Amino acid sequence: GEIQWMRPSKEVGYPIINAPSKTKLEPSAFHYVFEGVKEPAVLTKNDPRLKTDFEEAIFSKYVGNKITEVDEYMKEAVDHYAGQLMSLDINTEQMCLEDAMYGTDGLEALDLSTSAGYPYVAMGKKKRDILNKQTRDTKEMQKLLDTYGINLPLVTYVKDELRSKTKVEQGKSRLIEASSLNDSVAMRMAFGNLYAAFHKNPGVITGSAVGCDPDLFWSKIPVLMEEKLFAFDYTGYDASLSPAWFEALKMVLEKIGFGDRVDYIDYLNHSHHLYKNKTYCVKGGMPSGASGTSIFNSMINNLIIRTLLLKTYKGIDLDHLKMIAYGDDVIASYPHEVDASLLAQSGKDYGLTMTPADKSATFETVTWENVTFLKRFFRADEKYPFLIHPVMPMKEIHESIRWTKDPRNTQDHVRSLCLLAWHNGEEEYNKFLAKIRSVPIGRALDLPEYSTLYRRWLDSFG
RNA sequence: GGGCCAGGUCUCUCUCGUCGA
RNA sequence: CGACGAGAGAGACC
Repeated sequence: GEIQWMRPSKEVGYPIINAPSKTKLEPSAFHYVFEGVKEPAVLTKNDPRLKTDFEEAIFSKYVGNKITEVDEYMKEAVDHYAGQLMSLDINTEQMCLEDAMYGTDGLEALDLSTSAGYPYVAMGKKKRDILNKQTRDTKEMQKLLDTYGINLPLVTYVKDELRSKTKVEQGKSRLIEASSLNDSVAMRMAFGNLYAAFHKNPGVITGSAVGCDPDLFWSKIPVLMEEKLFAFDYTGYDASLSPAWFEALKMVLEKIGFGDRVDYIDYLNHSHHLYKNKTYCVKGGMPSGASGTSIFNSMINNLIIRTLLLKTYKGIDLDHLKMIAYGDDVIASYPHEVDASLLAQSGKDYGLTMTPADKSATFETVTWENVTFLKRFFRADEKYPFLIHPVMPMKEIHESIRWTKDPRNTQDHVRSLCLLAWHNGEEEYNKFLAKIRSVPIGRALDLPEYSTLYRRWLDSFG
């Protein structure tokens, strides 16, 4: 991905966007009870914790493109992957407008608590003003399609989130591209039946995790995996993706029957952006919050691993590759050990910057003891070894609890962390309930015991 | 609430129900 | 006990 040009949105006639200036995150009643080192991400240039120039930093993720042409490995990569997907018999029909707005089986209705994007943002208009779940009226939206059409600009916002010290100082905040209400709808009409099929079939056919519930699914994953595992992290995955990869994705969509819509993918590759007082074009790089970003990032992720294995390990039977991706995250198996250090080198020639898994120092062998997925570990239950605990380390749970976006919700917030935390096992869990209760607000909460959660978990296989 | 923020998945909580044994 | 509808509110993850 590469910024093609930038300039004052007034030079062009685009309005300014009101970006918020201060975080919703504040220290919580538990801020001093636990240990943490994360703070709210930098949101603006004036932020005193900056150790460099903000806009320089936030936009630095676009490293540039590596390749414009789809290689022969990619082409095969495509063929194989499209092959898998064909086995799902995926409905290729356009989705009806009423469903793309208000939802249907396998696809959730649009969120009316979020923005409608450009141009509606600027008129001060809102999603609730065009959609009505009660009537499920489509007539008004249709006119807005007729009016403003599609391929509208993405409105770019800073992600408001807990981030590590250096990343705070270094100003490396994450970005969010706000899809036009018009484009989400066109996308859903074009690909809704695609999205729903993925939502319905998380696993090793789709190669996607979207739609899994880690509490139940963790126990199914080892069963689907081949004998040996490999894995790695990506650097700035989204903003590295070279336009070649989009062309590959388009090929997959033709090959599985979505040939006419492969144009929509073009708007994701060559996008135009509003950001406060500025405006810019980007070539390459998946836009953070466009319709289908989870699905397409996973699909391209499926093509990358197939490609890299080919231009590295000749005579690899991609039929015995078993992977699951959530966007850039991935867990992958094969019958013989494979060398992430080796695939990492290949990746370089594709604009992909691939580091060792679990932020490790040097490349290492992945086992069921040290593999992570969606930030969880795998630990077999001590009494039912075919049941696998998704294990969120306490460390990340400690970080979360030390802040809040509204103390009014302190009970829900903490209750929700227990559901993650108890998989560390009774000892650490009761020590966690102890620390919560070591302050008065702690003791005002209704919290569940290990015995209760362990019971409910065991019962959900049933 | 603190001063106008995307696309999603899963989970939990409150209120109202449809079909269902 | 079993899907799912809407109205809310939140948490984690990508």
